[PDB]
Amino acid sequence: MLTDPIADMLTRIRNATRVYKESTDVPASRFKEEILRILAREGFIKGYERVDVDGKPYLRVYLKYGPRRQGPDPRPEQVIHHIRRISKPGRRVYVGVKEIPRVRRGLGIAILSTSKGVLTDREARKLGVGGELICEVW
Amino acid sequence: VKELLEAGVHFGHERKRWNPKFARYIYAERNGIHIIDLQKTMEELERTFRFIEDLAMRGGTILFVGTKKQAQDIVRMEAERAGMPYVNQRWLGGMLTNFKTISQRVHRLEELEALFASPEIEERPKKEQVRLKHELERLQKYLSGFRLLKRLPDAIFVVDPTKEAIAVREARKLFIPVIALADTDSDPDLVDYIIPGNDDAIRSIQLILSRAVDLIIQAR
Amino acid sequence: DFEEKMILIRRTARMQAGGRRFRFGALVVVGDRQGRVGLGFGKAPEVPLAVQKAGYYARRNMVEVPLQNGTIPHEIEVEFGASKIVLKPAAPGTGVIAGAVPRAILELAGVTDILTKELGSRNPINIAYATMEALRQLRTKADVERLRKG
RNA sequence: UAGCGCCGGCCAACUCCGUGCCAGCAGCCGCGGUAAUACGGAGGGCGCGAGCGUUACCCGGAUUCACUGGGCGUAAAGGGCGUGUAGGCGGCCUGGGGCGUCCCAUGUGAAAGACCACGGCUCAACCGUGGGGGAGCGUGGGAUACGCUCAGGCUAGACG
RNA sequence: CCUGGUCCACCCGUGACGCUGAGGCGCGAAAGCGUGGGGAGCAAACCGGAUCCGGGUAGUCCACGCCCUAAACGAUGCGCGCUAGGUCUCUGGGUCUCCUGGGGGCCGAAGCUAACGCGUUAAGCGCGCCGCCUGGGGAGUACGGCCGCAAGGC
RNA sequence: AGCUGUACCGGAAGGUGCGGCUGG
Repeated sequence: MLTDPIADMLTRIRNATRVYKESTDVPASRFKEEILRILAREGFIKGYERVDVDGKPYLRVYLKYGPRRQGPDPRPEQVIHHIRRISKPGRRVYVGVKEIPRVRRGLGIAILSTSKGVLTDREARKLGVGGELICEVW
Repeated sequence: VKELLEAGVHFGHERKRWNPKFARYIYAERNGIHIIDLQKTMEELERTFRFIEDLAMRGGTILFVGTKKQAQDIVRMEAERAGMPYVNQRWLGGMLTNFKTISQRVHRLEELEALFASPEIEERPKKEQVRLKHELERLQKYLSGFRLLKRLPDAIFVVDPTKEAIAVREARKLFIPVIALADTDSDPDLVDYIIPGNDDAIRSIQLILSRAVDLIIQAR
Repeated sequence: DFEEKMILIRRTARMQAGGRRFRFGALVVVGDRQGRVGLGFGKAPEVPLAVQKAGYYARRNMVEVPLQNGTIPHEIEVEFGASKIVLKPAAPGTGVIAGAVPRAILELAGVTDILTKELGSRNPINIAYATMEALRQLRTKADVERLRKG
């Protein structure tokens, strides 16, 4: 069965990017909505919209790619080069304010589910709180 | 539209052959055949034609690549009615990545052509003359039209991107923009400026190439 | 304008009709110490021919490194076959910390301060290719901003 | 007062004479049967220096027990299969609790050792003064995003 | 005759009742053993010939108990989600030349692999749980323990 | 053809019976 919905979304997005689809569909959840909102704010994806697939609520994610390239293999550069799940069921990862990771010298972002909702590494450090390290994106 | 419809441009190949990557250009399916969306064809044609017009105005060089059985004569006639070179017999592997080597053959053909029109041919007895005749005939058949290229071209025009995949690869490797008259069984991603049309149906190729060459001539 | 040094010379053999035929392979890195590097592999019957061919090849397979304060913008790990390379930025006044192959590649690129590591198979050819691939996959702040925001 | 090791590759530093699978060297590869920069001596040269080498033990290189940071078609590695106990993990929509989790304040975390600053032995080792940092735990007060639990609803898993 | 699993259509009911599984329990080709029957053909060991052929006991068969191994292999643990297609074939359903499920193969996008190759039946991208590896030989050997009448197995 | 579990060799640089696999 489906054990980790968040990992499911991460893999879905990765698989969508790797084949250059304009949009993808995912089962609906509030926490997933929050994650996608964070991603959209940081300009990783073109944006999300709540839709309905044959009765069931879904979210359609519109993806963003780079410009068409030259030479052999003209496939554009990805905007999401690498997305990884940190805290998984069976081994949860919790970090304090002092242990918040820096991803790619600030070129990347990390998602923290803290007491004050879902934040990036920057804003989590700003508000001076720690939480659960959901995933890293760069 | 109204000029493309009668030429059978919008008639593709069967369901058996269609390349998935081309699906974005399919209008609908009827009678076990695929249909290309006329509208999309129209704006793609507009874009590519604008590019070709600009390149012609700047004084660029375009190479014509059509080898398919029915397209040989069309390519020949359409190319001759312009300064642009062409390849219409068979794409020798390495006309671009190995341009120098083929230029050696161009030089050889030039030297032979000069020799046969010289009053020094009274040497080299009849049999050697016949051998040289055979050599000259072969080089003329294969290397005609290509002789115009003093250097690397500025763009490439291909009738079928799949049949002439080697030429596409070479052009991609040497940063040469590609113009293709693709169909249902082609890869859109490998062509910078694509015309979704037909590769069979002499009428379609005639129309497209005639329009292209007229645009070339007009912009000079 | 471009200065040259050798990664490695090797001699390979092939059987024939009662005998051995030897061909020489050269791995050559070229650079300008300004943020541009090239790598080539040349195979020839003779050593000078191999060196010439390798340099000739390297002169086109060209890479621009986005240098800043003579160090890499960000850390990167790259897998090529069974080889792994790890590169990390360093503060000014650290020095090139690398093996023969990575040091040779990075010095010609103008890199002055970096921490490197080799993992898995340590075959020179694959390490060199991995290093080049890692160099090709480097971005700066400006590039990321342009792609994201636009 | 100037000694000790090494000079084939790893690894910095080459030439003569003696012996001819003998005497020997050897950390690995290996060197020695007429050329041997690899044995012994000499000349010369590298490295360190009142020290220089050898042996024994620990960590590293070893991502070679892989939490960071490995794997199991053919290199070592999927149990001969099923049912299932303990255990491990687990759909979405609102609430209550605040155990895990995060934050703030405070107590402790002795002295010496580690770090930083200054200072006393002619300098340094050595020592002194001062300032912090510190994993963890106790007490008091906050938050509910995620895990947990207690209530209610749903049909996309499962079952009929 | 009795009985297990499974698939499709209707979308009618329950409202998370699910996945995996150390031990345990059961099944487990062939060969082999015990208590009884049976024995046409074939055939270990064995009896003869020229140095493969002719015979021939156990065994192969049945009932009830043991034994528990293997190139027990797809040399690929189980469950769920995502990621282009083409072709052949088995079996269902529809508005029937096509559309939609569930199996068995072949070519191949992206991707993975050291390579061979795999590729919606993944050896790809992931999550959950169990089993196993730490250079070759010695060696699946020695001692100990458990199982079995024994060979032997773990 | 090779390999393999098992069961036997008083004409054993291996042989045969019952299977199984292609790593022919």
